[PDB]
Amino acid sequence: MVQQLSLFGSIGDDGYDLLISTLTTISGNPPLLYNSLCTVWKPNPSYDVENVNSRNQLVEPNRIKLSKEVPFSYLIDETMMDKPLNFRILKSFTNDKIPLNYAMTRNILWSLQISDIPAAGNNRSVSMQTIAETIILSSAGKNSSVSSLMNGLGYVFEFQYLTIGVKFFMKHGLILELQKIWQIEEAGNSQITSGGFLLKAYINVSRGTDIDRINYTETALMNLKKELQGYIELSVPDRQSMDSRVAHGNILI
Amino acid sequence: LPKINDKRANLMLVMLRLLLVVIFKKTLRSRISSPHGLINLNVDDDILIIRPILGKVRFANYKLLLKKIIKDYVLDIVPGSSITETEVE
Amino acid sequence: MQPPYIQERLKSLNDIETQLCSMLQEASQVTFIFGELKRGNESVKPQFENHVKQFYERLDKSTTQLRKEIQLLDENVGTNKKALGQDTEKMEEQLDLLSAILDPSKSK
Amino acid sequence: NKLSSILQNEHDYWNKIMQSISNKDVIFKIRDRTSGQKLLAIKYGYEDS
Amino acid sequence: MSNQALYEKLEQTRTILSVKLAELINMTTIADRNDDDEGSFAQENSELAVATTSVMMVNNQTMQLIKNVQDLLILTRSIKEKWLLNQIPDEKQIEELLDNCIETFVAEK
Repeated sequence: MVQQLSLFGSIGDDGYDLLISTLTTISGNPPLLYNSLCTVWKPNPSYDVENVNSRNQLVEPNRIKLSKEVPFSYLIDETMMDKPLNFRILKSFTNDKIPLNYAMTRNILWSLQISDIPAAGNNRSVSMQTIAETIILSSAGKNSSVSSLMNGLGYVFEFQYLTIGVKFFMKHGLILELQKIWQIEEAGNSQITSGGFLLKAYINVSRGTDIDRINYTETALMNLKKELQGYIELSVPDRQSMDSRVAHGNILI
Repeated sequence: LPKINDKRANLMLVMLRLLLVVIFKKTLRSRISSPHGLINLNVDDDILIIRPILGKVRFANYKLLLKKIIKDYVLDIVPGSSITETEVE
Repeated sequence: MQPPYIQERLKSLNDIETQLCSMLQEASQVTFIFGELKRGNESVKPQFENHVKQFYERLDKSTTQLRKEIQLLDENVGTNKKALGQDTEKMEEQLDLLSAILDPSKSK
Repeated sequence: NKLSSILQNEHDYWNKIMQSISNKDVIFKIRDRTSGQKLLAIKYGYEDS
Repeated sequence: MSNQALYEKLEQTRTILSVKLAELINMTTIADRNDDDEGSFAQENSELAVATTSVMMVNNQTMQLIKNVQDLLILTRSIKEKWLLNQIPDEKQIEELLDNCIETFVAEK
């Protein structure tokens, strides 16, 4: 469980290369390639959860995220082994098509994660969100599989998507991510972040009670934002967009 | 006048510089690997400069001493003993 | 050494201030000639037109070229890093020295 | 005349500076502690290595 | 920023042109003009203050020309400084090399 303090933004791919150089001028570090695959699961509507205390609202149903890393050998087509595995490959990832299709992901079926809507009030300068996390290491039995496990808990699959981007590690534990997101269905693959990169700068705090640390984290994030003034505008997203409860449906992408 | 061990001292200096460079590379790799990890070098673990050279020299000395001991107590006493020397990675 | 683009940029700038110096010098000669023109000898009258014309054409195109340079500044935007490899190159040279130490036939 | 003589003197020093300086290197301007003016400085340490 | 420098050089050039025309007309009609017609407007009322106004013109044109030229030169150097500063930009053989080095040291130690 962490308090994640975050700021968001977006950029057009035209400046992409330039942006990268500037980051290396500041951090002093080179970018590192990465990828991931997230699957979202929701409580089964076939089961009537009368246990939701309607007269008191002790709790509301929520959605579970399962993440995993996928090797690049599934994301590189027959035209791309010649180039080395570095960040420049992202320049060729502008098409809505991608080597990883629905059948391979179905064949695949980790990190389990749950979150809450950010803190209310208009006196917050950065998006503060609470995250509860655990890890699944292995399994066994006659039906050892992620799908069977989540159906045993009482959850069913809803959708999935694939993230590819680069990471920058700066001082004080600040992490800056440049991402491209591909939604995947049997109908096909569609790039929601079409013609651009999604930028997200964030820090993690282990204990929410410590307030000196939280103040330091906010100071670092606002200093970073004030450093990038004039190039990219980093902003607090909409509090109602980062809500992932089942009752109301929307997805920040 | 060129002495016998001048090349020895030059080699010592060269490997000391190489070990310092290796230390720097290890530091940079650890820094890039993860942001949270505070980069505070441990004298017992990270700093390895004189340890390899001193270990090699003293290991050679002990190898010679045990060779002499085995020769005196086994080779000189029990004829026909066959000795094979190996290194294990 | 610097990349060539900066080299011709600095050459153009140097040409700019040399042209400015030439403009100042020509101002000096035109001020000189006007004195004797006011004195009353008409022999150097034809030279006056040439001096004035060259002075004005030196004043104009210099500013024009400087304007072009400042314009180049407009589109040139968007177009310790060495440390990231610095240790590496140091590493390389050190081993090279060892090679020179390792081979006694090359120490001459 | 005075302006031309002085001015060509600083072009002489200017050309000396331009053709004496080589280049990758971390170069910036700093304010001297004693003088207080702006001077060119180069970072050559292993701090970032 | 750069647009401000553009504008500043603009008044720099127009001021050069205007002061040039002013000193030209002043020195050309420095010979005082007497015309009986009322249309002409040239007055020399107090004798020596005429020379005072003349040296006034001299000092003004000198100071303004020198200042403008020096400002332009400083501007050019500033541009060049901005140009310079702001524009942000086998293993196996080593294995036998170190093996020979270490065995040589062991033999020589």
